[PDB]
Amino acid sequence: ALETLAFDGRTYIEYLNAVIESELTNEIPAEKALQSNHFELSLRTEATQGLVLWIGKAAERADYMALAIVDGHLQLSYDLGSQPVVLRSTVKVNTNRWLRIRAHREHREGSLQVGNEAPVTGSSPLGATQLDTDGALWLGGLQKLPVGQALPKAYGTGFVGCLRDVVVGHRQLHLLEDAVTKPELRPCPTP
Amino acid sequence: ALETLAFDGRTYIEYLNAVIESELTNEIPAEKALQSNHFELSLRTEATQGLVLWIGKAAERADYMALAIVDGHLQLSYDLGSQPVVLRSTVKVNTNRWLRIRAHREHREGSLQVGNEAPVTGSSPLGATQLDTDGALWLGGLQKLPVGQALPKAYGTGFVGCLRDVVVGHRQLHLLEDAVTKPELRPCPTP
Amino acid sequence: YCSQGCTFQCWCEAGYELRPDRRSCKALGPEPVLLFANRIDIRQVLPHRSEYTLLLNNLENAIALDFHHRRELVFWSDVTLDRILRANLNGSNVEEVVSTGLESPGGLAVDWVHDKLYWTDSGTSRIEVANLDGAHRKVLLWQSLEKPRAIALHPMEGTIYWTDWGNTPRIEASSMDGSGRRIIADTHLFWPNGLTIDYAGRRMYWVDAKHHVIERANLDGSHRKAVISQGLPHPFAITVFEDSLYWTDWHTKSINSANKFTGKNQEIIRNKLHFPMDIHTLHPQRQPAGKNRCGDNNGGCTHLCLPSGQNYTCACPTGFRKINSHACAQ
Amino acid sequence: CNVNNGGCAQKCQMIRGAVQCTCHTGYRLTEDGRTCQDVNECAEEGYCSQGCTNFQCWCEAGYELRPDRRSCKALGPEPVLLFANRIDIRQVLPHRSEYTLLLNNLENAIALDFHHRRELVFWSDVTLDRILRANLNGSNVEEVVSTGLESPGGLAVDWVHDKLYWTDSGTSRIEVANLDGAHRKVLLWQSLEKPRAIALHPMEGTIYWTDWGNTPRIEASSMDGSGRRIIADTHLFWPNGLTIDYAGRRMYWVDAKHHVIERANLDGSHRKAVISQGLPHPFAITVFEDSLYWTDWHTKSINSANKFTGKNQEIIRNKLHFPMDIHTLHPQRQPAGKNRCGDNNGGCTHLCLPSGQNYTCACPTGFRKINSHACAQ
Ligand SMILES: [Ca+2]
Ligand SMILES: [Ca+2]
Repeated sequence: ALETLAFDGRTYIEYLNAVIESELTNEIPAEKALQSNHFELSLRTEATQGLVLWIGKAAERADYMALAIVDGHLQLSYDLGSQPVVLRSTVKVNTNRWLRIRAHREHREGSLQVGNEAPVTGSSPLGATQLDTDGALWLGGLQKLPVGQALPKAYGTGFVGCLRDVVVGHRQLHLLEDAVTKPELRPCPTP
Repeated sequence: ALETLAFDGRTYIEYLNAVIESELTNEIPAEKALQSNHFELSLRTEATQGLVLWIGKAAERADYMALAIVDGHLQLSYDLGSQPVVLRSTVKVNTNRWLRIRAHREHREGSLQVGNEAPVTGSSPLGATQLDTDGALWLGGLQKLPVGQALPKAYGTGFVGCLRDVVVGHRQLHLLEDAVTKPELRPCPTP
Repeated sequence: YCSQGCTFQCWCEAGYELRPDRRSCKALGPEPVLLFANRIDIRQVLPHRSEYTLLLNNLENAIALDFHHRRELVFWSDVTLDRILRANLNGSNVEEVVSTGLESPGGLAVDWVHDKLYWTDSGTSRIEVANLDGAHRKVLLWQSLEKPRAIALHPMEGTIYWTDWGNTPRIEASSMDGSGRRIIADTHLFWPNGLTIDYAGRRMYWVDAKHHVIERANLDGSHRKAVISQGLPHPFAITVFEDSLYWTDWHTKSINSANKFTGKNQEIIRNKLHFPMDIHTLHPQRQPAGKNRCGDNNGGCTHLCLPSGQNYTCACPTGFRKINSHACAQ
Repeated sequence: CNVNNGGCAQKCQMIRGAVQCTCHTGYRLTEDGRTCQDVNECAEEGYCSQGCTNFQCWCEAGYELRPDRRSCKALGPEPVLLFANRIDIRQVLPHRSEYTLLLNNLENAIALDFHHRRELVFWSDVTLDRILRANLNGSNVEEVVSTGLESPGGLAVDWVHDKLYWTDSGTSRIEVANLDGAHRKVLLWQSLEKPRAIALHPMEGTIYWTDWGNTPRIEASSMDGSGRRIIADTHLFWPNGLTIDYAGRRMYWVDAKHHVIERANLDGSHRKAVISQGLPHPFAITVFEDSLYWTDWHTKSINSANKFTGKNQEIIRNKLHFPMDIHTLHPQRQPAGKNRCGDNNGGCTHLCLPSGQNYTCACPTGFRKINSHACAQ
């Protein structure tokens, strides 16, 4: 176990979202188009700017939801086939003190709050309810990979960062000891 | 907090599962119609019959989802509009050893895992996907409340056992301080 | 402070007549009745009475309402059923008018001049129009819209009004077709739940449930003064009549009144309500006469015309294509 | 005896009272006294390609007695295995350093089947929720079913009555339509849990299907939905594959939780397990001549074996990206029986579905029947 293992920042990891490992279930394997999400992901930063987590898959107009630090405030975005919607939190994320985050999208309607701030809710444009995932989101950042083109200058960051306590769907991620594609081994040099 | 709870088959608790906080969200008030259910809980009992957990308005045919021990096995039954289904755990529950229960429902499809068994899965009959509910949630059974005509017989036996670590969706439940209708602050005696 | 018009001397207008005081402007015709929704019912109340009148009953979740004084109709939305219905104001002959396509049909307004029904859906993020029969249905605005709630019409002025209580908090107006999309107020807003036009006063009033204000602004949104700034824990819907403002409040679960200009004479026209929702003044002068832009004439190109500017513009349903300003075709 | 067994056939006992003959307990025949012939008839075992009589090893209609006067070669071209591989569909000639691709860039191609004498392949994509058709060529793909599916588990082509059936383990139904997908009618609905495999018998107007739901079950119905019956509910957990030996007047099926490949008569009696090993997670079964072919999700391979011995076990393609449904592409794998509808007044009004020994008229979704011949919306 590792109930707290943190990050390098030169560490950029595509964790494993979800599968139907038929092998056990004997269900037919499938990349499920989603409509249900959620978590309780804490955070610490100093960077008033940058990107955090992108869910789904990468290709030109390949469905997504994403989170990024925009102007110090924090906006969650997504597109489903009909134009993308943005959900910005009312929190300066610079603290370096520790902040907890929650965000959820039930089909069209999204939701996101930083801390105890009232839940900012939104809606995807009508005529597209599908999000299209592999069942392995990306996190932290990447190299030469920001796809398609729907990116303000916050979605550019290979964000060297330190967080904690990530959740996917209803099930908790054991941080690194069962990390998916593990880049580095070390907890945070914490404030 | 208060961390475990003791049920005499005569203690029935209400909480507030899923509401519309109009006072706070400025949203028009309505019944939450839910696509999804998830909940975890530890349970320890000697009874081989009893209703443990109940989600839904307590009314006639009104959508519900309930967990009851029947003939020494656990089982999940929910009804959405179309006929219900029942998911019978391949597990014996009358062993007075703490057992972890998992139930989840995305639209029509449901599952249930008792301990480390293989999840008994199923689909409710085609036609109804929303658990239509005031957002009432009842622990231990119900008092002079087994609603309308619907149910299998053991759903009137009061619990008679013990619970702890109750999760409702993504929210971990505060047993005593979240009770909305509370009998008595009684912590669970471990044998 | 002279009711409707001065120049030392006061003046009344249209169907009004200066009271034995020569400042006050009483409306002609029948007694104004306050019409409103209640989630479960639709009810009628008399501003200064205990009075109580159950108009429609077995209803699931009735939020927005409006009427057609002539033609004697009453429309209303339902947020759980996701329908917009109408009835014989009689209270009889109830019938489905907008079936598929709804989520949270918040706003609903009737254009008694051009016989059009307009509504907003804050789940759909769009405003829509239609025939009174519920046919000829067409979406109107979808651009930029977040959470539209209140919707007001000026059939004479051929304009439409609304409130958006999404992340960009707005009170907007456009012409009844969708042109001239303007900001009436975008500042010091957060929860603009209500909005009403006082034609005879040539002003617009709205309500902010976060800011605890009933605001008055000229129709261009200039000269914006808050009129009432207290006793507003959570107001939802508003309506003007004569000198008074009527609104529903979810906290006080009640219909409150007060003075348009002063904000004095604050009153609880009715306490103990289930869940006050949309409210209107039911009265002739609330549906003042106005020239049909499509009158003794081409009543709607092929299907339905939309009073834009002056020159009404032609309009095609969802799925249909224009082909001209005389012609509509799928 | 021992002088009188000088010539007393086989088993002599100059006991009894003075000379009495018998045989070793298989040659049993006793004609007239001193002689002892042979006992066959058949029934018990005797698995020569086709069968014995009074001694016979004759290949059936569409087979030639090969140079071992036992096994048969199917008359027609050399047959191919066609199988769905998820990201595409492929076929292979069994036992060859070859295997050809067919349709490319599919999404999740799970279940397939083919109309031989119409150059047609059908398949169902579980991630697009569609059931498509394409010319056997591999060309002009046409969506044949486009709504109403969740998990299109199985495909079924009645090559004889030109009808396409399928099983949605997401809706728990079995539905039938025209080869173009028209005239869509939901065929079976009740007590269906997780219906997978489907197999037909046009000759007998009969369906067969698996259900690995909570009551796992091999069931059967008359083409039209009437005449339902349990084949097996004993000893099943994951009944994945099902296939008919139309020649062998038998049905072979595969349970991936028991790791068996059992076999039975078309009523289900006389069910022997046939293969009990090398079965980590088989998915789809198929027969032809004397051989069983299956796919396995664990090994990721096409497998095969003797339909009788179970020995002869074999790997065909290894390394398949994820083998699903498999099938023998061969004319005798689709024998032309009598058309129960005949001229298309038999064609009814909408659907002519074979029932019992005759057939019936049936109506697509929406349509009430009037006077058994005719449907109305
Ligand atoms: Ca889409
Ligand atoms: Ca429902």
